[PDB]
Amino acid sequence: KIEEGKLVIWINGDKGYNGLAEVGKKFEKDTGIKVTVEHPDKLEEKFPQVAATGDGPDIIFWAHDRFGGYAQSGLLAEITPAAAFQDKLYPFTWDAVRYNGKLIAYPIAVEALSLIYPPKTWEEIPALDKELKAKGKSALMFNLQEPYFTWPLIAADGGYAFKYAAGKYDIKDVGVDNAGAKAGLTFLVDLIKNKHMNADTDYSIAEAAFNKGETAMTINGPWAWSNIDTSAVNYGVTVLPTFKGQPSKPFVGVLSAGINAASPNKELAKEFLENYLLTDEGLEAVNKDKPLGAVALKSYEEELAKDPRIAATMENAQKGEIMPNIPQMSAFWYAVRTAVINAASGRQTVDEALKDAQTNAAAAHAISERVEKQSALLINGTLKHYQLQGLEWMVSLYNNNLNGILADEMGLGKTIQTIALITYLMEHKRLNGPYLIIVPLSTLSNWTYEFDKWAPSVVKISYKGTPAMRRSLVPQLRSGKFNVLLTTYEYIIKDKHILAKIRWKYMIVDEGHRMKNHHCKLTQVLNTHYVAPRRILLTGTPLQNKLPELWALLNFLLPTIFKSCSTFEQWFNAPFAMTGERVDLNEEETILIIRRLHKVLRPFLLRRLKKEVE
Ligand SMILES: O=C(Nc1ccnc(Cl)c1)Nc1ccnc(C#Cc2cccc(C(=O)O)c2)c1
Repeated sequence: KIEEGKLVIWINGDKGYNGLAEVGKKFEKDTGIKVTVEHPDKLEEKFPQVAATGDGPDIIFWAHDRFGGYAQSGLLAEITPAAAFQDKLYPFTWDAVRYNGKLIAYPIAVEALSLIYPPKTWEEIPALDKELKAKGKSALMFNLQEPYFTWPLIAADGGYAFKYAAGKYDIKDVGVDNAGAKAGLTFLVDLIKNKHMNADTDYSIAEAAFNKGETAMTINGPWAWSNIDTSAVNYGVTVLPTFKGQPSKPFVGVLSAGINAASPNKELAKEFLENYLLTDEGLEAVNKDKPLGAVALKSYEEELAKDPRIAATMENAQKGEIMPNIPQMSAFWYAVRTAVINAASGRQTVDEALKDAQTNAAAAHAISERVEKQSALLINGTLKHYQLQGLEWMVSLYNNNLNGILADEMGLGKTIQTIALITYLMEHKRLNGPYLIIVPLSTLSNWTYEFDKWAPSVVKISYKGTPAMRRSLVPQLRSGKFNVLLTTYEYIIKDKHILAKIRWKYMIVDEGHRMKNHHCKLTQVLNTHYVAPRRILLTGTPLQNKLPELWALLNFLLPTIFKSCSTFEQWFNAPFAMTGERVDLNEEETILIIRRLHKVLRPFLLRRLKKEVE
């Protein structure tokens, strides 16, 4: 479990773990509290597993970005340092450990990419290579294949990953396509076509070139310094050049110390971190085992700044931007990796490659999660290839906080595909919470039966019967002992005073073949009185070319957005109602509205036909 009156700390093997242990020994010496320092293999991967249990370490040491995921799950505690302690650390480092307006960790170290040799501007480098190539060398050689290294000039003029709003990042405000991003990336390909730089240059080539004295400059980080020290090159470290009178913005990696929320030793971790480790002597002890580069502590940074290399990694960091703590970043990197490659290799123009990457980073199904096999709780049958493909798309809906439509033709096992989602959300996620399933009366008994065949594990209630029979089910609900609740549309409408009181995790409505008039009265109640974030619709029809049906589908998928607006006429006339004119849509206007809604809903519907399956 998680032992009281003691401290267990996890830090990576590539860090000053033995140095940190001495700070722990000094803590035990003065207080009596034992401090255990461990470096487990893939600790960033083991931490979310053990912390969800209520086990693992009291303190975790990792970069602030991975801490964003843990903070969302609620695995890390809201740290409570006084104003006076916060004033000791650089204010920007606290922003790296802020999640939903809460300090979730104590910043330790700081890392950013640096210019290693100087050219004050990027613009002055084409000239410099002319000289160096006459002498038999090259002015610059860095890893181009990876977007982490190429990004600082792209971000310089105006480029950005996600726009940082008041407190949070916007995963829809992506700046891979603006004037700035294009200006920077055009300059990069300019240098490639002028033969100053080669597009085939990777990490191994860029490194071996600077070490063998073949190139005058390179862009890397502190991790390289060790391998260049052993190369006897008279290298220096400075700030990255200014593009268009604006500085280059590299990504800032802040080593942080996070407190586990399952730990009974929270005040002990505050005392050890604030008073033993986040001190000049405390950081110095770690820095002696394995250097920390720049540090968040003003006092110890001013002293380390005597070394120009450390004052450099700190100049770059203050001028750059901190790495976003959100999982959407994986889609942004996979976008800009291929964007930069294609542009430079000539396979796409700058304006083309960036257009795609901007579309791909802002895509709804940003977070990817492979589904190889089905859930263990799903037995007495094996899910077909398209049915597994359907489970992967439905988990992607849950992962990216999207509502969706499974419009597969009747008899494609939508029922089994739904059942398979619930089982995977229990096996691989801790989502056992109440599931609402609204089915047609005709197939109610087939749903209760299919659950019995495929997932006997899943304890379900069947909200059906005479008034007295339903009143009998009331206590089992209040317990929350159940996993699923199956019912017809009439009991959602009639027995709202009992069913609306539950905090439904996921909610599923199966309309069968076609939707009916009573499906809208059902959603009118569902929207007003019921609480369910995630929603899924099971239909047999494809996306209709009728505005009333699309209006309905919209109110089912986005219940919040259509509060004040009752009709599609009021909704789509809104940009034209400034004069108080009341005119309905016409044939043409309506065709274009249908067209746009089909484009808008495209990533929320999954349909397969029988002729393309088998
Ligand atoms: O729309 C659907 N299926 C579907 C299937 C294939 N293509 C299309 Cl376009 C649609 N199903 C469907 C299932 C359940 N509840 C609704 C609804 C509604 C609603 C809520 C509030 C106000 C109004 C209103 O009418 O003011 C309507 C729609």
